[PDB]
Amino acid sequence: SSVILTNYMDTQYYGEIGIGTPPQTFKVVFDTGSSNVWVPSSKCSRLYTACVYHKLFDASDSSSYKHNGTELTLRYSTGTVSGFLSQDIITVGGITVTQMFGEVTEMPALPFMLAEFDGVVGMGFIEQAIGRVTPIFDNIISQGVLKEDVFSFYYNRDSELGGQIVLGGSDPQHYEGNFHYINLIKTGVWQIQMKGVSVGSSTLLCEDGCLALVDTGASYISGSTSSIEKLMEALGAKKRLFDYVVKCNEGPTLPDISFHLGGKEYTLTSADYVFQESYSSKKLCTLAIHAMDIPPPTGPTWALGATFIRKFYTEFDRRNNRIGFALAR
Repeated sequence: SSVILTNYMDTQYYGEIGIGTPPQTFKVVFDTGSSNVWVPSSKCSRLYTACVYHKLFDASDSSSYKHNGTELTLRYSTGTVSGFLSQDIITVGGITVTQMFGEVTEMPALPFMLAEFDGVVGMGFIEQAIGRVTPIFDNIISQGVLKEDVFSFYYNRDSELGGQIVLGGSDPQHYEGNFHYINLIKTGVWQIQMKGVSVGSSTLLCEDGCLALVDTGASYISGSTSSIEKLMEALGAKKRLFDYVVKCNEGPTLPDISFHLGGKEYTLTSADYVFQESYSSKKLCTLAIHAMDIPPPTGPTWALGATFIRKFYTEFDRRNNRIGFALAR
């Protein structure tokens, strides 16, 4: 089964899922960095403008709904949501599964007023599921329909499909060459060992080794504040409140950035990490690489998001606990 994704500004990739009977439609980001499912709730006070601007799940309109009500809070790197647990049928790419999810009643305007999507579908492991709720992919596997215990991600460029998720396999139509796998450092987290990060002609980063969270929910490639300081200083980039910019005219002159994973060099060109909105030296162009300190036990860690995925088709193998990369097509 495949899920078609919409690409919004190269920063938000989302697909649609159906919840309840009759189905209530929601736009959601599929995030390998988290393990819970949540959508805005009809029970969210309208004083939360984000809720006024998003699809709200209404339990009183679903004959398949099953009450639970256990309170829960989901804390992401850029924001927090809170609400309670509910159970209902969810349709994903044609597949129907009974799932426990969060009905969010507290959704901060910043950052949610800026979210094109309504909610999130955690594709992570149960180990990191808040409230220990069984993850949707685990619930799908338990059905015994998928030919393989794996899911794949394809994120296209902004274009004028925005992307695609394949449940139970991969789509040869979106990658070339063959996959190269890196075993997970530990089950329960889609994090792999990274052997080094080179900027141009000087592998001055992640010397001695470091961690890499393969995060489909992260818009950018991220690293600790220290690491990014060195990387950016090397690029001649100036820091701002929530990102780094470079004068547009020099964007194309920026050096390649390579990530050493599993004995393979995954290389990105400046065209791959710079939002080349123009070539004026009188304008600032943002870079799709940010500083992000991810707390323990997962972090400190680098995070490989959309910026990386766009270039490399990614397969998440639950059966062999590893991740495979291939040149996106």
